[PDB]
Amino acid sequence: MIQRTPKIQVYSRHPAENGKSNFLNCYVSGFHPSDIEVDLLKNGERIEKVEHSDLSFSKDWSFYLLYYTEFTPTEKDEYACRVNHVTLSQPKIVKWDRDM
Amino acid sequence: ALMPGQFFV
Amino acid sequence: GSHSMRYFYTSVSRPGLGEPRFIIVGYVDDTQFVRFDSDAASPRMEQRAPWMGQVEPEYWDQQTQIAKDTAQTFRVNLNTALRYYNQSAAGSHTFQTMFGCEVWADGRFFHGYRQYAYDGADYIALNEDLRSWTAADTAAQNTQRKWEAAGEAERHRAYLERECVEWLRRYLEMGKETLQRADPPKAHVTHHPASDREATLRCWALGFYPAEISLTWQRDGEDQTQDTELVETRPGGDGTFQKWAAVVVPSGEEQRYTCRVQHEGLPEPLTLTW
Repeated sequence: MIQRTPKIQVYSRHPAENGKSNFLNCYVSGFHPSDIEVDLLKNGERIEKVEHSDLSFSKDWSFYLLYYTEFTPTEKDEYACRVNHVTLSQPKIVKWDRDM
Repeated sequence: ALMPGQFFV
Repeated sequence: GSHSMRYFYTSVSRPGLGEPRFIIVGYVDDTQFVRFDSDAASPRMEQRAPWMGQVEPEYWDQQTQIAKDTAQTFRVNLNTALRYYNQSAAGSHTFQTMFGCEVWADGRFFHGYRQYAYDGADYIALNEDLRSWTAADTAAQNTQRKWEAAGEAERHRAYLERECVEWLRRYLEMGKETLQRADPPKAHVTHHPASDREATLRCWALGFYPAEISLTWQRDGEDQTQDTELVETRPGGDGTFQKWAAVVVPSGEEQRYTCRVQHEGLPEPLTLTW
């Protein structure tokens, strides 16, 4: 068996503007096998409404998924993506940074 | 579209 | 440019917990147009692009049937692989295929392909002549012998060269208003200090379709790619794509650096500065 650890990018659909609605994206790719757990967090707490794209994969066979939710950024609210996978010893948490 | 037809390894 | 229709099957066993899961996604270029997910009481092939409303209703019934049958053969294939590789029934495993056809802008066929993977590694592949196979290992040689004896390559070539191409052309026409209008990137650069001596310039390209793009930083007009951080192209979630390229520069030096944005929806390449 091959096992590949997921890559993780957290970002918004459009450039963040405080008080304007947007989409919070967490894009996991390059992983194998396909079982994976992805949570989006608002100030450390799981966001209930989260959806994701259909499971697909790339030329090297590794899978990718987009998880996303509608959100309205503010200045104090911190957002993050939490990913768990067999290749990881503990959940990996990537924080949202509106500058990338 | 897919067409009928199956391939057993 | 060119165009493609591509399908991706995934089959995952779950010992102890019932039947394998089985998922099909189908793409024209960089837009998904169908899906099938066996995790339903009554699973259906489902549209994933709105222009797919133009098909006859029988399409969904016929495609649903083929999805369901393909799911069954992959549940047999998962079991067969356990025999080939002398693995136990205890653990979950993965089968995957991908296949598609490619077409010039005028609709002329020029490439088809078909590949299989087991547990994330190459299993067997249709060679580029579309008449012979390459098995990754002795396990897969079983399948190579089987499929050679049964002339399966010819059935693969039949679909890839004819029905694949015909349907691809029909979907391209069906979705011309989106599939064939390239959305150019909306680009801009941003400024964030690194040191009190240094600063990072990030070149953003947002909302573009299709996904292929060229994002480069030049200093004094010549490319700077051993100092550029370049994230992988990522989906916007609305069917568009995103990318950014960044470079660290000494303070004051910003006007030396330029960002070159090449994309098929741009009449000519964009050049931007801070």
